[PDB]
Amino acid sequence: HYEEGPGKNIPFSVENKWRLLAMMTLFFGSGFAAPFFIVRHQLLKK
Amino acid sequence: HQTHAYHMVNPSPWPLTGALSALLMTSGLTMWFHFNSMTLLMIGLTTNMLTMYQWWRDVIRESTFQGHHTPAVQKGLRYGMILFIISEVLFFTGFFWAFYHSSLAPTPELGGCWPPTGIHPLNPLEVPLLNTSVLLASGVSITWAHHSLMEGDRKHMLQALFITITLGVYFTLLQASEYYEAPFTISDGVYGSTFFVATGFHGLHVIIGSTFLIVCFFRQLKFHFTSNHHFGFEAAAWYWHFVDVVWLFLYVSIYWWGS
Amino acid sequence: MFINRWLFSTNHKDIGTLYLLFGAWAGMVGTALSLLIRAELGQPGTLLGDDQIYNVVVTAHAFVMIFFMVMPIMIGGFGNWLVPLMIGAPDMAFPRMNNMSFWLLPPSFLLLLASSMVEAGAGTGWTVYPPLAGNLAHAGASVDLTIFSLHLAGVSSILGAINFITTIINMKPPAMSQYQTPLFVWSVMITAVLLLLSLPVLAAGITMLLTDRNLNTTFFDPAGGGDPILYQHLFWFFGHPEVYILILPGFGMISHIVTYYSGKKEPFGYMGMVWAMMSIGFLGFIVWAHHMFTVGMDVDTRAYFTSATMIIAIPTGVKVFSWLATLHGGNIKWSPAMMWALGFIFLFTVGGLTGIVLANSSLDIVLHDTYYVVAHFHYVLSMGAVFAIMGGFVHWFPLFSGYTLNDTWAKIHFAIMFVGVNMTFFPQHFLGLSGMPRRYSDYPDAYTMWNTISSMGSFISLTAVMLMVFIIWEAFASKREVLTVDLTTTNLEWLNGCPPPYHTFEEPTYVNLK
Amino acid sequence: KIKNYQTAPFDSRFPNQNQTRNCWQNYLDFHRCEKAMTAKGGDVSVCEWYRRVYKSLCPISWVSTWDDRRAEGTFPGKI
Amino acid sequence: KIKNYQTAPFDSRFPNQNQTRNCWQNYLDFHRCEKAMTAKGGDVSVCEWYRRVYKSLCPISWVSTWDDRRAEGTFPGKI
Amino acid sequence: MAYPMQLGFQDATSPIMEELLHFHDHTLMIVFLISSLVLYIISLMLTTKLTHTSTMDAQEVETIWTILPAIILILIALPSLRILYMMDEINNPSLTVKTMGHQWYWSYEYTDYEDLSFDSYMIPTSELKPGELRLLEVDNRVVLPMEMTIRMLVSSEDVLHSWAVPSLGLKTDAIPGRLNQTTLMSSRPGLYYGQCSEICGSNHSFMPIVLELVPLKYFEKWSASML
Amino acid sequence: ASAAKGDHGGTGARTWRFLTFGLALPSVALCTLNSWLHSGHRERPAFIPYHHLRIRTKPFSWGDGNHTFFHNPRVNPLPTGYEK
Amino acid sequence: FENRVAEKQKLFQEDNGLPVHLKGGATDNILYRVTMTLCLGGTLYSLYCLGWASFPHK
Ligand SMILES: CCCCCCCCCCCCCCCCCC(=O)OCC(COC(=O)CCCCCCCCCCCCCCCCC)OC(=O)CCCCCCCCCCCCCCCCC
Ligand SMILES: CCCCCCCCCCCCCCCCCC(=O)OCC(COC(=O)CCCCCCCCCCCCCCCCC)OC(=O)CCCCCCCCCCCCCCCCC
Ligand code: HEA
Ligand code: HEA
Ligand SMILES: CCCCC/C=C\C/C=C\C/C=C\C/C=C\CCCC(=O)O[C@H](COC(=O)CCCCCCCCCCCCCCCCC)COP(=O)(O)OCCN
Ligand SMILES: CCCCC/C=C\C/C=C\C/C=C\C/C=C\CCCC(=O)O[C@H](COC(=O)CCCCCCCCCCCCCCCCC)COP(=O)(O)OCCN
Ligand SMILES: CCCCC/C=C/C/C=C\CCCCCCCC(=O)O[C@H](COC(=O)CCCCCCCCCCCCCCC)COP(=O)(O)OCC[N+](C)(C)C
Ligand SMILES: CCCCCC/C=C\CCCCCCCCCC(=O)O[C@H](COC(=O)CCCCCCCCCCCCCCC)COP(=O)(O)OC[C@@H](O)CO
Ligand SMILES: CCCCCC/C=C\CCCCCCCCCC(=O)O[C@H](COC(=O)CCCCCCCCCCCCCCC)COP(=O)(O)OC[C@@H](O)CO
Ligand SMILES: CCCCCC/C=C\CCCCCCCCCC(=O)O[C@H](COC(=O)CCCCCCCCCCCCCCC)COP(=O)(O)OC[C@@H](O)CO
Ligand SMILES: C[C@H](CCC(=O)O)[C@H]1CC[C@@H]2[C@H]3[C@H](O)C[C@@H]4C[C@@H](O)CC[C@]4(C)[C@@H]3C[C@@H](O)[C@@]21C
Ligand SMILES: C[C@H](CCC(=O)O)[C@H]1CC[C@H]2[C@@H]3[C@H](O)C[C@@H]4C[C@H](O)CC[C@]4(C)[C@H]3C[C@H](O)[C@]12C
Ligand code: CUA
Ligand SMILES: [Cu+2]
Ligand SMILES: [Mg+2]
Ligand code: NA
Repeated sequence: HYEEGPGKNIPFSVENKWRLLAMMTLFFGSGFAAPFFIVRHQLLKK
Repeated sequence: HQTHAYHMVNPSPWPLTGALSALLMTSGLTMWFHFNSMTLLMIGLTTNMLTMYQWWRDVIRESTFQGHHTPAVQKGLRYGMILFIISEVLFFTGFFWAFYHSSLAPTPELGGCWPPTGIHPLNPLEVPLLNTSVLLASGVSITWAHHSLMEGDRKHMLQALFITITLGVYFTLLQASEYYEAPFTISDGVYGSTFFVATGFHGLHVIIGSTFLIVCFFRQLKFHFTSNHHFGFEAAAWYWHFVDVVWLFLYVSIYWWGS
Repeated sequence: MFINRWLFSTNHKDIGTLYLLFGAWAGMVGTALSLLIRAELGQPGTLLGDDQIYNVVVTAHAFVMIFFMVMPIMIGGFGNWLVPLMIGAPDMAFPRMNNMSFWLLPPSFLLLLASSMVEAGAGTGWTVYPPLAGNLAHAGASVDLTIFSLHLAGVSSILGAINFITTIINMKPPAMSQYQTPLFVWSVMITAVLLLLSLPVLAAGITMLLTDRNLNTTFFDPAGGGDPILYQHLFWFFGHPEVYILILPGFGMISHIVTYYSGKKEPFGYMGMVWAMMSIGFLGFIVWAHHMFTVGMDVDTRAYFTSATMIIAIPTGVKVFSWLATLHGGNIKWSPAMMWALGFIFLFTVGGLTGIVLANSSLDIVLHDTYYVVAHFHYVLSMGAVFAIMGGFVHWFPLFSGYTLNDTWAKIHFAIMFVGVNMTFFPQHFLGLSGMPRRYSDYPDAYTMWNTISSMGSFISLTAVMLMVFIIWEAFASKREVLTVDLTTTNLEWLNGCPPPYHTFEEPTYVNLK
Repeated sequence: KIKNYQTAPFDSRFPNQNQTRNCWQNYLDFHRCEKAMTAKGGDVSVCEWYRRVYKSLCPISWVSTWDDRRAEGTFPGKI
Repeated sequence: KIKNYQTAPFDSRFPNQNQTRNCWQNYLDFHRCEKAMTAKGGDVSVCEWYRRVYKSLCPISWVSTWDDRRAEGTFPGKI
Repeated sequence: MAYPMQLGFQDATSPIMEELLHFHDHTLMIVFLISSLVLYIISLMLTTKLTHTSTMDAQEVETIWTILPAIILILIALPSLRILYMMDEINNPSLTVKTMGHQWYWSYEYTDYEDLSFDSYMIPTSELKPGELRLLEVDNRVVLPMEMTIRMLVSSEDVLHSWAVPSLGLKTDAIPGRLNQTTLMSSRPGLYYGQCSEICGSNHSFMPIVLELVPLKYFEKWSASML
Repeated sequence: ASAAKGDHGGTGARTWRFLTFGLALPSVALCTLNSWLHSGHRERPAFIPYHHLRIRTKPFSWGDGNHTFFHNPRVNPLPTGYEK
Repeated sequence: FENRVAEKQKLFQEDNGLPVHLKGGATDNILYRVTMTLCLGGTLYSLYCLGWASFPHK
């Protein structure tokens, strides 16, 4: 059986708020950054 | 212990393998259409078959072998199948809409007439009529199969079901032959487009339906069905009638009225 | 255990969580795309390049916001989390199939990203109209990857619809009739019915575009006797129901939020609310051609579509006034969720009203394909749908996580977003009336002021999105565990604590038939 | 002779925004009449009206494509 | 000229025992052609074939009744 | 054309566009009234300490908020449909002009008498003569006779485009294989601008329409000389 | 309609089997007789390079890119005409 | 044929804590491993193909 309760019903850990900030930063940051880099990709092809 | 009658399903890998197989098939079609390679497509088709085989195998294990299909669970599966069929009907509706749109207002490029200039339609009184009697006949034999099962008659259920399957195969072979013999192709304007895409998706559903019936035939051979609990067979039969009704609409619309 | 739980899930809560995570990520992508759009229009001239790269951005922005952000969050996220809890069900009818609806989204998203990576992308508009989307004007894999993306998203939603309808019809307590289920549950079922009926038509249509592009069919090619307008009918037959699919779960959440924060045990005129959603769902299938008022249809057909379209204002009006009547006499709790709901009521009304202006085929001649349309839909989507999502998110976050957010920060987030979206879209009405066309990377000099102000507003919204990520972090960082929640007698989803255990309702609720 | 034509007048057979058939019809009519006259030993001047109307309404590329096809033997319409 | 007519030849458009429309069609065709020619300043001799065909096929009383009706203004066909 | 800081519609150049302006003023008043009534009511509901939280009956007040909007919708539909039918009226034009949309320019054909036809391209910003409008000027304008009913036929030779002239209340999609009709009638002489209104690729933003309305006499001379 | 038969006193397995062998299969046998009679290869029509037929906007993803999936040499001409 | 459902019922109800997709025995394991390997491997391959198609080969 699985862990239950606050902070246990999720696929990411919230044991350390700083490790969490790093996670969330990569997670949301990668999403926001993707379009900019795809635009860059399209401009660098021709 | 739960005190409700519903099914709590064991964590399963099939939803994931199924989703990935969808990615592989679409990626695969793209690779085939544009980068001349069928590798991805082949892998996709294989994992898809494997996923469906194992997923449905597990549903049989959960029901026939473990007893998880209480009346409430079976009721839900009935709604599920009816809803699935409804969505399939709407899918075909889009193709009929395309057919009628094109045929009712023939453009100048076709000669402003229907069928278009240069198109020589099959005779609806020949193989297409035979195909029609074949599917209608299989609708009768599958009903005999259903009643035999309910009456607890194993031999006649198998007999009727075998006849139903033979008829579906007969239709498939006839259609395959008709496709080869047709003087027109999918590239012959909107006539060939509507004809082959609509009858083509229908033929695909006939193959799916026949396969479903074959699965039932073997589950019957193995005594899976009781005279009262046999949803797999009921779903296969509802799906089969759907395939039958779509054909009747194709026959009347495309083969007969559209000729 | 991690893989069994998160990759092989058959639990409605965990699956809803996956959806919320996916939708949040998608929202970041869609926001970035909207920033690129407004950066390009921020000052006269060309920033990125011509209309192709620009429209590849515009097209992806729409697909991401609609298919990957709004639908996954509302239906897959809130739907999966709340529906079973609100009817006291142990899980969804098809818990395994439910997991496939989720897992089809990442591949679907990957195909969308692939389409913009290969060739010159698909700069066709989210409507993907041929011949621009055909194999001559858009040769290469881009448009084909886009069609496949839609197919996967389509299968995901259709299976999700089958699951929701079956669960809602078959798994309520024996004594509970359909007229005893919460309005959010009603909103999800109706949405599921619209998805079930509309997506297959879209699927038919895009499959025909696929064959025209790769198998030499000519459904939309006049050379073979085809017609580009046929595609428009097939698309919009799905397209209009789609916009109601985007707002219905929102209407459902708004009813819960307004009732809850008004300190009411029930929404005003429950049966009228059910009637209104069903009417809207029905009417939504017979008005599609209002997206085709300039294609050259007969005048009688145009008079019909104008008339049919305006009728929807009646049931929608009943909902608006019922929400106001729910506030009436309430002991109002000015929580952040309530603020989002109040903003929704007003801003959605404005967007709906400009929709009624557009319903007039006469006027639409001049407003069609201009920024007046863009203004209309951003008020109902970027303010309506989005505010309902934000309201529902802050209201239910404590339930899903077991932690509370900082209310003051949440109110600051609402204030910034409110200014941002209004500054972004209000000026677009002027640009539309004065004639600025849609899908343009640059515009005549006279349109400069309003485009400049609109782009600044979009940066304010970006600031709000960044703040929201911080706010969620702060909640998980501080770990303020929920103790008690008020009004549980009329909000069953909270009755099992925060967060509810993995398995809830193992022993069903007891409800007398009397 | 009974002419003095400005432009193609309103035709109750084609009263809507889609005028594709109007162009097509007149093009067919002219070429049918021109063929009948050139055949039975008569004058193509009677086919004048149709020529003026189709010339007025039909895009040059359409007429040009149709003409090329009648010559190639691939015109799908009945003439 | 191009004639030397014995009787109306087989017409693939009317290959069945019921020949009612064959007569009717040719009667209409002749009177339509006759009207076009007499109008735009041309010669009715081009309409000859249709006249010969309908005269050969159509019962005298039908032609007679149709003629009376065209004169009276009650002919239901379009000419 | 649109001018800096414009809030509403470009000034009406045709009788029909004038008709639309009055219909829009009528509709917008209703939009303002309803939206502010809703905002007012929200504020009214939220500004009292008095409460009433028990069950409230609805089959009475719903008659009001069903009949009222129904009446209001009829009050909008009536003039809207009057205008709609008015635009469809048989008018019998004195001239027929065709325009074909192309991937990034419009071509025109005046083939009533002579076989006149020309392409119309946007003047690049680097080539604009002083005082000329960026993105809006074209090399060859659509010379047309003022105060005359003209039939415009629109189509395309490639992808979809849409022929629009806001000041005249015009927007007709250019669809390949289809000939769409609209009628034009300018009450005044002058230059009237519009822009392609259906996404058509790379230069969708750069294929404007410019009408030059002059008296009949000048139209005729122009005709001849453009042979 | 009501057909021209009767039963209805209780539609069961025996009745559906009766319909299978007494009506359905005989119908299929007749249509099979009719079809495998009116068959015979019809004389292929003269080729005319109509522009609305034999469409080729992109080559097929198989063979030489110019043959349809179920190409029949005997009755399906290529855009340039029948094959050798 | 003979009715062996009872045997299958015993096998699949055996309290060994195995999930239904692996409760049939060693073969389930093999088939699963084959399925998952083709899925993940094929996904990696599709990613590679996307990487290839993303760039122009002039
Ligand atoms: C793309 C993902 C970025 C990867 C970054 C993660 C790195 C991990 C290192 C790894 C270091 C190991 C450390 C282990 C513990 C925690 C980290 C974790 O396990 O790692 C992964 C976990 C956790 O996720 C995180 O890592 C942090 C996320 C924090 C989210 C806060 C959300 C707050 C909002 C409220 C949500 C609702 C729930 C609240 C209510 C509470 C729930 C009931 O996720 C998942 O396994 C499932 C997520 C699935 C789908 C979400 C979106 C995916 C979109 C993909 C489409 C691509 C298309 C092509 C696109 C290709 C690009 C061009
Ligand atoms: C940031 C943009 C700056 C632009 C400022 C205008 C400049 C005036 C020059 C002053 C120069 C005056 C000389 C010009 C006169 C020409 C008249 C005309 O031909 O032009 C006609 C035009 C222009 O219309 C006008 O005749 C001016 C109307 C202005 C309404 C402003 C509402 C402002 C709300 C506050 C911020 C917006 C966000 C709120 C959202 C409001 C919902 C739309 O008609 C339109 O189509 C525009 C609006 C269309 C649709 C929106 C309807 C919903 C309104 C909701 C009202 C909420 C009230 C509560 C109060 C709202 C509380 C929030
Ligand atoms: C959340 C999404 C959403 C919703 C709910 C709506 C709702 C409505 N939409 Fe909108 N619409 C879109 C999303 C949405 N729309 C999108 C995305 C497009 C553009 C697509 C594209 O081209 O890409 C669009 C386009 C669009 C057009 C096409 C315009 C054009 O392209 O030229 C039209 C035409 O009639 C229209 C009408 C309406 C109407 C009448 C409503 C009605 O449902 C609104 C009803 C609501 C009210 C009226 C307000 C509340 C009522 C009262 C307070 C009662 C009293 C009111 C009266 C008496 C009038 N919409
Ligand atoms: C739901 C749909 C949606 C949303 C929210 C938005 C939001 C925004 N859109 Fe829109 N847009 C479309 C759908 C949407 N749009 C569509 C359908 C088109 C037409 C495409 C076409 O023409 O083909 C379009 C077109 C479009 C254009 C016109 C392009 C052109 O014609 O050239 C512009 C121009 O300014 C624009 C701008 C913006 C901006 C600045 C925002 C900003 O308001 C965005 C601000 C950020 C957010 C509101 C997202 C926040 C939500 C989350 C991040 C989830 C958070 C997580 C949890 C709570 C779990 N959009
Ligand atoms: C140009 C044309 C284009 C192409 C056309 C192509 C094909 C033609 C169409 C169809 C033919 C195909 C197959 C037909 C054969 C069998 C279908 C299966 C039906 C059946 O046999 O089902 C049964 C009958 O019930 C029932 O209809 C129960 C009802 C179903 C419940 C699920 C539906 C829920 C969805 C919501 C519906 C909204 C309606 C509510 C009222 C307000 C609406 C205005 C048993 O099922 P159950 O779920 O236990 O229900 C319990 C009720 N006794
Ligand atoms: C024997 C009867 C049964 C029919 C199906 C059997 C075999 C064909 C293979 C797959 C068909 C499945 C669905 C139909 C898709 C396209 C139409 C195919 C119907 C068909 O088979 O049409 C043939 C064309 O084949 C073609 O291009 C076929 C080319 C094969 C390409 C497949 C392309 C797949 C496109 C799939 C898109 C799928 C998206 C599905 C979305 C579902 C909802 C999300 C006709 O042959 P022809 O030589 O042109 O004319 C005969 C002249 N003698
Ligand atoms: C664009 C078109 C729209 C524009 C305008 C529409 C606005 C409508 C305006 C007025 C509505 C008048 C409703 C009349 C109801 C009387 C209210 C009342 O007083 O509420 C109750 C009635 O129950 C009841 O109907 C239930 C309680 C109240 C019922 C109605 C309240 C809702 C009113 C609407 C709320 C504002 C939202 C308006 C939306 C525009 C009180 O009950 P009793 O006195 O029996 O018991 C108390 C005990 N005694 C006997 C000792 C006094
Ligand atoms: C059934 C509900 C109640 C009926 C009320 C009316 C609503 C739908 C009616 C359905 C049947 C209508 C068919 C009548 C045909 C008359 C119109 C016609 O003739 O339209 C044609 C196409 O119709 C076409 O495909 C029509 C094809 C279908 C379009 C309608 C969309 C509804 C289909 C999906 C519904 C799902 C239901 C599931 C079914 C099991 C061609 O186009 P025109 O515009 O004519 O172009 C002519 C121009 O050259 C000159 O202007
Ligand atoms: C060579 C061709 C390959 C082509 C690919 C598709 C191939 C085959 C599709 C055919 C699928 C067969 C489905 C097998 C289902 C077996 C499981 C089954 O039938 O499971 C039953 C439940 O029904 C259930 O889940 C019902 C399950 C519903 C499945 C039906 C769905 C059809 C799938 C269509 C997919 C393609 C869509 C079309 C494309 C546009 C188990 O319950 P019972 O029968 O009551 O037994 C219990 C008793 O024994 C108790 O005493
Ligand atoms: C190449 C271009 C696009 C390709 C996209 C392909 C997308 C996916 C491909 C892989 C999917 C195949 C794997 C098998 C899926 C079977 C789902 C199924 O059979 O689901 C069943 C329920 O839906 C039911 O019955 C009712 C309905 C049965 C649904 C059958 C699923 C077919 C999937 C295709 C859908 C297409 C949509 C059709 C409309 C156009 C069982 O539900 P579970 O939750 O499992 O168990 C519940 C337990 O109580 C059972 O004991
Ligand atoms: C063996 C089994 C009898 C019941 C049992 O298994 O004990 C019999 C009874 C009826 C079945 C048969 C039915 O009569 C229908 C079929 C008719 C035959 O021509 C071929 C095999 C055929 C497909 C079946 C094979 C046969 O082995 C079955 C399966
Ligand atoms: C009859 C039905 C349900 C009543 C119940 O069983 O509780 C109720 C619910 C909503 C009602 C409708 C909505 O209130 C909207 C409309 C309001 C008008 O007052 C009458 C018609 C009107 C269309 C109503 C008719 C009828 O009274 C409905 C349809
Ligand atoms: Cu031409 Cu846009
Ligand atoms: Cu719409
Ligand atoms: Mg348009
Ligand atoms: Na720009």
